[PDB]
Amino acid sequence: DIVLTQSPASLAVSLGQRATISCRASESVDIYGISFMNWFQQKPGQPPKLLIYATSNQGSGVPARFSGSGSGTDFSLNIHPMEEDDTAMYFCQQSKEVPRTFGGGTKLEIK
Amino acid sequence: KTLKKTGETMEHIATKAWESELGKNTRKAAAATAKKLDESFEPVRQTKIYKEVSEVIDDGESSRYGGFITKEQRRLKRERDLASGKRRKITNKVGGFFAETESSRVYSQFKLMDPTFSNESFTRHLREYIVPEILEAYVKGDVKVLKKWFSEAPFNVYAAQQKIFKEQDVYADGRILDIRGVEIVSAKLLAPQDIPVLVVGCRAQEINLYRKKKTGEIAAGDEANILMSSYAMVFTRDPEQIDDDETEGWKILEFVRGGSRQFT
Amino acid sequence: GLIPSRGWTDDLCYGTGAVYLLGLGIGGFSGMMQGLQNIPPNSPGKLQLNTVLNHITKRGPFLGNNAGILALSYNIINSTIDALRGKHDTAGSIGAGALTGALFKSSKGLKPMGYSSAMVAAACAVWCSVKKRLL
Amino acid sequence: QVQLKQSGPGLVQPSQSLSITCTVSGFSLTTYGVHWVRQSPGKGLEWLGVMWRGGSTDFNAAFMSRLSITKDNSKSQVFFKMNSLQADDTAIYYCARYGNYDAMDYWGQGTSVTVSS
Amino acid sequence: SRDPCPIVILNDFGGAFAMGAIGGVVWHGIKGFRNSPLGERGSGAMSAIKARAPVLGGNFGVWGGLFSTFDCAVKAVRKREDPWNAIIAGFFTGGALAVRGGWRHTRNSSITCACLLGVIEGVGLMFQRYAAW
Ligand SMILES: CCCCCCCCCCCCCCCCCCCC(=O)O[C@H](COC(=O)CCCCCCCCCCCCCC)COP(=O)(O)OCCN
Repeated sequence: DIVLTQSPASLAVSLGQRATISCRASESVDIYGISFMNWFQQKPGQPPKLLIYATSNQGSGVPARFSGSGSGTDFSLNIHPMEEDDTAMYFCQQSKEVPRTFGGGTKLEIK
Repeated sequence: KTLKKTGETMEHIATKAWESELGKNTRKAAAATAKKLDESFEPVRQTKIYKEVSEVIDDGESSRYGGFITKEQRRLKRERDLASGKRRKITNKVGGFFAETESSRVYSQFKLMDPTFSNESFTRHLREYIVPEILEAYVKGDVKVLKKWFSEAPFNVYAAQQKIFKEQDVYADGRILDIRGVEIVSAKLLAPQDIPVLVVGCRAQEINLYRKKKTGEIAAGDEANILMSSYAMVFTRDPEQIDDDETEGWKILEFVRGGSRQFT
Repeated sequence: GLIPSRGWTDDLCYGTGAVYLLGLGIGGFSGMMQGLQNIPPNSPGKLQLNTVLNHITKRGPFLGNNAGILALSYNIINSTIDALRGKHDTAGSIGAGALTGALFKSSKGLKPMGYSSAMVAAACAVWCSVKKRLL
Repeated sequence: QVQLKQSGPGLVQPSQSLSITCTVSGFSLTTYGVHWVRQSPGKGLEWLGVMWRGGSTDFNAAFMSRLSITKDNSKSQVFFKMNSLQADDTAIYYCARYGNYDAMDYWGQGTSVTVSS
Repeated sequence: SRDPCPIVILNDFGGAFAMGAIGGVVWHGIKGFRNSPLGERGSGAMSAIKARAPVLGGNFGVWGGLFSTFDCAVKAVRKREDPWNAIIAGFFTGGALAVRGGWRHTRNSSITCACLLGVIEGVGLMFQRYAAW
C-alpha cells in the first residue's frame, strides 16, 4: 500500500560530518497529527535495530547523534557527528496502516 | 404547581425582606463592618507568616472541591508560574501486581516527553488551566482557543455545529459556574498503533443559552438554567511542538459531553 | 461524663466526628461569607443561591475533610504512644499533635513542618485545656 | 530484560511448511504484541503479519492465505507458520515486539530459512 | 452496647469518616500504584492517597453521620425500636444529600436509599431466622 521511497540508495561520508537519509512516502502517515515513521539500522549479521519512532523519538539507548525529522510525506534521518561504528543499512518503516512497509534501505559507508 | 407557586412566594418574601428599609440598612451595616475588618487585618495579611500559614492550610488543592477560575485570573496564574515556577500461588499473584500493565506503558511514555509529568502533576494542570480554558471556550463558541487544543477530528465536529448556528443568526454566550471532579479517569493505548492517551473526565455547572446575533434576545436555553454536565476528554501529547506556549504539546482527540441534568 | 471512652475506638470515632463536624461548620460558614461577597450584580435569584451554595460546598468539605484526617492521624498516634507509654498525659497529647502536624505536610518540605506541627500541637494544647476544664 | 528467542528449522523443502516459535522473556504477551517480518536479499525487509497486543492477528494481503500466527500466553510463545513455501520464500524471519507508536523496539535473532533440496 | 442516641451522632461521623478514609487508602493506594510509571509506582500511590482519600472519607462521613442524625430524629418521634426506623432514616439521608439535583433527583435518591436499606434489613432478618433454626 504505502510505498516508501528512500534516497539515496547508497552513501559514503567521512567521520565527523553529517549524513542525511531521506524517506518519501506515497501517502501521508499521519494519525492525530503524529507521523508514524520509524527508522531502523541493520548491521550485516544482526537484526534491525530501532533508532527513531514517531518520526522524532530516540529509541531506548540510541545515541543522541541520530535525529529524525520531516512530516507529511517527506522524512529524513540525520547522523551527526558520524562515528566509525554507525556504518550499516538504514531503513524507514511506516506504521499508519497494514501492511507495514519498509523502505528500500540505504547503505551508509565511510570515506 | 404548588412547588412553583411556593417558590415565587418564597422569592417574593426574600426580595421584600432584601428590599425592605430595615433589611437594606441591615445589609449595608453588615457589609460596612466586613469591609472595615478586612482593612484592619490587611496589614496582618502583608506579613510573611500569613503567606506561610495560608500556603500551609490551603496550598491550592481546595480547587479539587470546585470553583471556576476566571479567564483573566487563569492567565495571570499560568503566566506567574511560568515566569518563576514553571520555568507460591500468592507470590505469583503478588508478582503480577508489580508487573507492567497498559496504564503503566501510557504513563511511562509521557514521562519521557516531560520528566516532571505525573498523574498528580497533570491533574493539577488539568484542574487549574486546561479544563477551565477548554470548557469556557466550548460554551462561549471560542473557536480560536479550541483550534489550538482540539485535534482535526473533534474540531471539525465543533466547526460544523458552529456553522449551523451561523445560518440561524444565533451565537453562543454561555457561562461555566463551577468545575468539579477533574480527574484522569483512565490511561489506555489506542489500537493498533498503541498511541498512549489519557481519558479525562469532569463535571461542570453551566448555563447554555444562545442569543440572536442581530438583536440579542434569547434564542435557546434560559438565562437562569444551570446544568450539571459531564465532559469526557481524550488527551495525547505530541512529542514534537512540546515547546508550544499555550498547549505545550497537549492535544484533545475526543470531546464528549453527556449526562447533563438540572442543578442549583 | 459525656463522650464515652471505654476503648481506643471511641476516642478515634468521637474525636474524628467532632473535629470533622467543626471543619464542616467552620468551612461552611466561611464559604457562605465568601460566597456573599462574590455574588455578581444584577443576577437572578437562582444564580445567587447557586453562587453561595458553590462556596459552601467547596470550602466546607475542604476544611472538614482536612480536619477529619488530622483527627484520624492524631487519634491513631495518640493511642499508639499511649500503648507504649502505658499512661495518657497532657504532655503525650502535645507530642501526638506535634508529630501529626509534621506527617500532614511531609511532602511539602522542612519549613512547612514547623508551621503545620505548631498549629496542630497548639490545637491539642487548646483541646487539653478545654478537656480539663469541662471534665 | 526483554529478549526474544526464535526456534525454527532451516532448509525447508519446497511446497512444505515453515514453523517458527518466538519464545519471549522479560514481558508478557498480554501487554505487548509481536510482528513477523521477513528480509529477503532480493526483496528487502517485508512485513508478514502481526500478533496484536489485544490478541488478534492481521496478515499481509500477499500471504494471508498461507500465514497462521497463534500465541500462548502461559508459555510466552508466539507461533508462526506458512502453509506452502517456494524458492522466493528464502529469507531471514524475525519476530519483533512492538511498543508505543508501533515501534518494533525488540527483535528476535532471526531464523535463516532456505527453500531447496 | 450503643451509647445514648443524641450523642452517638458524633460517633457515626467519626466511624464513617474512618472507614471511608482507610477504605480510600487501600482503594486509591492500589489504584495509584497501578497507574503511575515503572519508576514512580510508590509516589503514585502516596499522591493518590493524599489527594483522594480525604475526599472519600467525607463522602462516607456525611452519609453515615446524616443517617444517624435522622435515626435519632425518627426514634425521638416514633418512640420505637422498629426496624423501619432505618428505612425512614435512609429515605431522608438520600434526599438530603441529593437536594441540589432538583425535586425529581431528590425523590429518586430517597426511594433508592430507602429501598437499599430495605434489602439490608431483609437480609438481616433472614440471617437471624436461619441462625434460629
Ligand atoms: C486545615 C485544617 C483546618 C481545621 C479547621 C477546623 C479546626 C477545628 C479545631 C478544633 C479544636 C478543638 C477540638 C475539639 C475536639 C472535641 C472532641 C470531642 C470528643 C473527644 O474527646 O475526642 C478526643 C479527640 O479530640 C481531638 O483529637 C482534637 C484535638 C486534635 C485536633 C487536631 C485537628 C485540628 C487541627 C487544627 C489546626 C489545623 C492545622 C493545619 C495544618 C479524644 O481524645 P483523648 O484526648 O481523649 O484521647 C485519649 C487517648 N485515647
